Amino acid sequence: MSHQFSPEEQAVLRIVQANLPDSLTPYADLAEQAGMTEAQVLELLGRLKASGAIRRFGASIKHQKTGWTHNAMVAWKVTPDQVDDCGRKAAEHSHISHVYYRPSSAPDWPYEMYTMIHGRSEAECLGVVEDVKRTTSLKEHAILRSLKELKKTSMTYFT
Amino acid sequence: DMDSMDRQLLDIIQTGFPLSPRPYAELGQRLGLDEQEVLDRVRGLKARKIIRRLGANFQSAKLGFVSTLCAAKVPQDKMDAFVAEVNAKPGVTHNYLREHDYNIWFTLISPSREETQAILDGITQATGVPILNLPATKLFKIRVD
Repeated sequence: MSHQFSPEEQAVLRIVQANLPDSLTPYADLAEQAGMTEAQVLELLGRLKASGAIRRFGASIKHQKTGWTHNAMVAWKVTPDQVDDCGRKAAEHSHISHVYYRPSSAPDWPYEMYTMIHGRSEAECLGVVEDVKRTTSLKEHAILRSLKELKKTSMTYFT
Repeated sequence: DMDSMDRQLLDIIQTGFPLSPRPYAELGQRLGLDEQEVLDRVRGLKARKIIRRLGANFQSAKLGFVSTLCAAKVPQDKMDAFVAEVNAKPGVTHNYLREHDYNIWFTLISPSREETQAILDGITQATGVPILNLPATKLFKIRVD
């Protein structure tokens, strides 16, 4: 982090990654804790928001309009000529949130297209698996059913 | 359960909390509300857990960080040792026991592809278990809403 940001900038960023100080003047509070001016705080936050380094500067709210529940991690066999077509088509589905292409040179792991499936009941998730089979050229797959959540943490970019 | 002013407030502060010296006064001017009432309303929504967090959310790649998905064939006799070496890494944010021969699946974030590989090699060294390092080369769908 020392290569992109000054120690003072990193001090502002260590705080904002948690919470903005709870007051009428939070940027002045940030300025005094970090050893900067309020204008310098605003310029740093404005610069990263403009560049896309800060994806969102504001409130994280409970969901949007989401209930529950069932998740399904499914890996599919794919040839290079199918990749973009299968990727874009599988991603067009409402119940799929993540579509990744992750190359594998592992002989016993031939699955490279990953679809994260959502919804309700186990059979509804298995239904989206049937929807992908009829709407794409993807056939062979492996269902990676979650048995136990061993760690669920948030990444700390500024230590 | 809240009023239309709270819905309008949350519609603004989700896209962007104001980057100005008096941000609640900036919200008051936009919403037709007293500066202090906007602070009172934000504190209330935070207390009720409607607002989870108010601050920065980073785009890992723009900060020079790389991400990967890791997989291992973990036998029952090596399970507790492997799970502990994986969880002891701060770069690992998600770890799951999955229903497959490759039963341990985890996410690993670090400043470079070389550092991530050295972390994985370090785990293999301590546990005797090889790991598949599976970065994504193409993205078609991502969840943030």
